[PDB]
Amino acid sequence: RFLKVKNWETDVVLTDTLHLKSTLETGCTEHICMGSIVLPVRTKDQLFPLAKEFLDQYYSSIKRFGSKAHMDRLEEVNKEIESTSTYQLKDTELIYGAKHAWRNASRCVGRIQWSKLQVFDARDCTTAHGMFNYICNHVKYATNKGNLRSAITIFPQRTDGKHDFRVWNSQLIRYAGYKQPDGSTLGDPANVQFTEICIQQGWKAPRGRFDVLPLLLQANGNDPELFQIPPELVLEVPIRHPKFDWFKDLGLKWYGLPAVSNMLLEIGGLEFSACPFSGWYMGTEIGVRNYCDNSRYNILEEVAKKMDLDMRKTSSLWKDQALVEINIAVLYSFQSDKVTIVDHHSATESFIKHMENEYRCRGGCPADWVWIVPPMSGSITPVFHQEMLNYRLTPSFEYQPDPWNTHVWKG
Amino acid sequence: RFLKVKNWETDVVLTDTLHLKSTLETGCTEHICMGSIVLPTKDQLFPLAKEFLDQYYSSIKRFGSKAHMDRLEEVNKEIESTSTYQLKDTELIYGAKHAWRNASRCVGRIQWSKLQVFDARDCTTAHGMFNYICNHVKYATNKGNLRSAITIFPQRTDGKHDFRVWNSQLIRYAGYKQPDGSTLGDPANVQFTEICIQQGWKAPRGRFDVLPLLLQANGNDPELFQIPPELVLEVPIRHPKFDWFKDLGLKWYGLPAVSNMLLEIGGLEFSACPFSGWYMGTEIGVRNYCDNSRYNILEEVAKKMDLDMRKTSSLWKDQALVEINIAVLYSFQSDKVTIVDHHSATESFIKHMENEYRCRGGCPADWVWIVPPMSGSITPVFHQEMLNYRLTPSFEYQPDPWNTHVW
Ligand code: HEM
Ligand code: HEM
Ligand SMILES: N=C(NCCC[C@H](N)C(=O)N[C@@H](CCN)C(N)=O)N[N+](=O)[O-]
Ligand SMILES: N=C(NCCC[C@H](N)C(=O)N[C@@H](CCN)C(N)=O)N[N+](=O)[O-]
Ligand SMILES: C[C@H](O)[C@H](O)[C@H]1CNc2nc(N)[nH]c(=O)c2N1
Ligand SMILES: C[C@H](O)[C@H](O)[C@H]1CNc2nc(N)[nH]c(=O)c2N1
Ligand SMILES: OC[C@@H](O)[C@@H](O)[C@H](O)[C@H](O)CO
Ligand SMILES: OC[C@@H](O)[C@@H](O)[C@H](O)[C@H](O)CO
Ligand SMILES: [Zn+2]
Repeated sequence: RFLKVKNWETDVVLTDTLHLKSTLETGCTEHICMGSIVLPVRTKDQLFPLAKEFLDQYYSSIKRFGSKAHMDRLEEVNKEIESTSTYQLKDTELIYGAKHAWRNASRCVGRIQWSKLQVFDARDCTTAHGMFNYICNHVKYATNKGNLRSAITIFPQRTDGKHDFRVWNSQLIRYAGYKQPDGSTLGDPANVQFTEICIQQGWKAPRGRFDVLPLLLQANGNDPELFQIPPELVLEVPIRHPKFDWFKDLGLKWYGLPAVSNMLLEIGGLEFSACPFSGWYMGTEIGVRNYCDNSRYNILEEVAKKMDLDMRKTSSLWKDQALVEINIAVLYSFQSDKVTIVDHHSATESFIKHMENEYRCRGGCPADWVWIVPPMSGSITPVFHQEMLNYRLTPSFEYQPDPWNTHVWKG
Repeated sequence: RFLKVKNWETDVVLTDTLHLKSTLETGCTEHICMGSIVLPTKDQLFPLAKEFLDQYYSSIKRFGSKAHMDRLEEVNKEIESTSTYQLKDTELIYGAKHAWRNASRCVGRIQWSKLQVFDARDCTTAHGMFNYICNHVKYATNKGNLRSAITIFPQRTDGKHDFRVWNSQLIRYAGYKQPDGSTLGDPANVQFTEICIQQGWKAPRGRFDVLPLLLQANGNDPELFQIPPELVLEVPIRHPKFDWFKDLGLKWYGLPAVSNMLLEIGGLEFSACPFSGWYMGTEIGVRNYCDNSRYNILEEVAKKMDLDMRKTSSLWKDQALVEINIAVLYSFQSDKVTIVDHHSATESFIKHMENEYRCRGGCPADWVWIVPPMSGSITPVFHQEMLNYRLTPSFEYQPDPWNTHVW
């Protein structure tokens, strides 16, 4: 089959054939679309075909499909599965697998960078202290004093499901959130529950508005352990505005390294439950969502007051005006401190070029419009005008339940 | 079976059962989502009519009544005999209001029950169509205090006698390709404009020429008519702080009136059913004025504001965008012409959604279209999960007539 997508601004039409390789379900049906829904131990039986599909993809990528090396590897893996019920990936396969999970992430607008991922193999890790050391090294490497480099650290794969490795933090670096008895929230509201867990586990909370959370690490299914990331490895940027000198006095700042640490990486049927990865920020993530969501730092009112905007009626678009200035401040601050960041115009323009290239060399590029289009100025970015097809390819990054809802405590 | 939608800002979860009544397809499958794609017999008729009538009689608390059963048999007899049937005025009004109620891409549905329905099923000629349209425009415009309305022309018979309004909206500006290779006017209307000239219209070749109506009756060739100039309310655009804005010489019409969709009620198809409400600010300021394929005025405005257009990161496009939109809202409000900003419109849709889940068990909604084209996440709909599905009565897309008409 062939499916076409059209760009309504340029009339350019692209043809997709890659969707035929899609196996996983989307959540939609011929009668209902769930395109805006955020969240719509295997057996030997189901494992070898997953392994085979992957190795076939890998060997084709290196132009050795059907070779003796390819056939020997399939045989080697088949024998390993029947013998041990699982199998180990070669270093080359792990790297190829991690890169493709990113290439296949339909919600990621930064995929033009997919082939440049630095992969850290942490499959020899056995304890939480070992995980801490690997993570510190990841943060230092990725941060690179402001010249950010994309990277992923991969811990041991799932075995029987009772020995999982997990990073309990949602991101390696985040700010604590504290619920006050008067019902107000200090810090980042998004992390109140995790913050409470850390405190219960023994963390001594400084109780400020921007406290870097400690790492809570679980190795081999054991109870998680607390570790503080060396302060000198956590790069932060004070936010100020190029024309408004009062902006700095809002006391805002943000960390430079965005590092998702709670997703699961699937490669050839194998499940990597601890696979923290990082790239660099697109400005709106901080300026629009982290600072302006009503449920996050919610700074729109304070900023609009300072700009002395007419806040008597929404039709003056005071919220829209303040939003633009806040985002100008974020980009200006990061750039001033020489910390990598990309604005939404540059990022979306690059994604469109990446998408077109993928359709041509790969036959498609699964993309989730709802997530790709920036949270501000949507229609003045090219992606708003681009029809997209969303489907799931493996290797892939998947959501998994927070560990505190499933962990069997040992005491 | 029972689906749930969550609002990530408030945590409120709603349960949807209404989708179970969905009949038409979405274009998606379990393997691929096409959520961002813009355009994804007597034996057939009676089933559709029954489905509709059952919902109508249920709405009037007379389901399973004798009147319900009588009407059901009356229509059945009529279909078998005439291969079609005629809706009672009450059914037509209910159907039209529900087609709006079911429009998943419309953010202004909290207004659905207040639609004024003009029954033009007795219309027979193109001149008759012109008169009905002039009356709709005058009524809906109401000197600036707009009122929602729909005018319904004769239903499809055999497909060779279809009534059609060739225009995409009752009121739009012409588009002309110039020697410069550039485009004068609205680029979106270049093809239709040429069809009008090809038909006789004397184009004024200006930037904002109100197009004439091309009306088709009983399947005959379409005819041109000029909407009385005095019935077309326009608003000159100026900014409340930038005196130079008025120098851009921009203006827009006050009445948005989609005229090319097909209204389906109880299996019957009404190919000419122009309807109108009022504008959401972003429609004009973001899309019409800033789309690169439309008036594309961002650069001009940025220049007048003296913004640094060297680097995209200065967010000059974003700053100019907000100003253009502040000007549109200010101009309409200053002239007492109805208009709603995206914050107010989206807040009302969320309230409408809650009402609908509580009293109907759901509300089909297309997130891709409901979320405004600017400041997405500072509006509540961005944080609202939605389920998109098709219910009838409905408003459907249909091929432009010039690509199907046999002259
Ligand atoms: C190099 C710079 C990168 C940029 C500019 C970028 C940008 C983005 C942005 C803007 C989002 C949306 C975030 C949100 O709204 O929560 C995102 C999502 C995502 N990115 Fe990227 N990304 C980059 C690197 C990476 C890397 C290194 C990986 C993996 C190896 C990756 C995997 C993903 C995934 C899986 C999602 C969706 C997560 C979810 O569903 O919550 N990205 N990216
Ligand atoms: C009363 C005020 C109304 C408001 C504020 C409103 C607003 C909107 C907006 C902003 C859109 C998107 C337009 C676009 O991006 O092209 C829209 C779409 C739509 N509206 Fe409403 N609307 C109103 C009344 C109506 C009425 C009276 C009807 C029908 C009787 C209606 C039927 C629809 C339909 C079918 C669509 C989607 C059209 C498409 O798919 O292209 N609307 N509306
Ligand atoms: N730019 C990035 N942004 C990551 C954004 C993560 C986002 N702040 C977040 O909280 N994501 C949720 C997922 C929400 N669906 C999580 N990680 O638990 N990633 N990067 O590698 O460069
Ligand atoms: N506010 C309204 N806006 C509708 C605007 C229609 C839009 N400008 C338009 O051109 N739609 C195309 C379809 C868009 N894919 C058409 N009807 O030919 N509607 N109203 O009744 O109040
Ligand atoms: C309900 C809706 O799906 C939700 O708010 C989505 C919309 N688009 C998004 N897009 C990005 N990049 N990130 C998000 O968290 C979201 N949230
Ligand atoms: C390609 C994409 O579907 C297209 O640009 C859509 C997105 N959302 C939209 N939303 C509204 N209200 N109106 C539109 O014309 C569009 N265009
Ligand atoms: O406070 C805990 C939250 O950070 C956590 O529940 C996240 O919402 C979850 O990881 C999904 O992002
Ligand atoms: O110039 C003709 C166009 O306006 C017309 O073909 C529209 O694109 C069509 O009605 C869909 O909006
Ligand atoms: Zn879908």
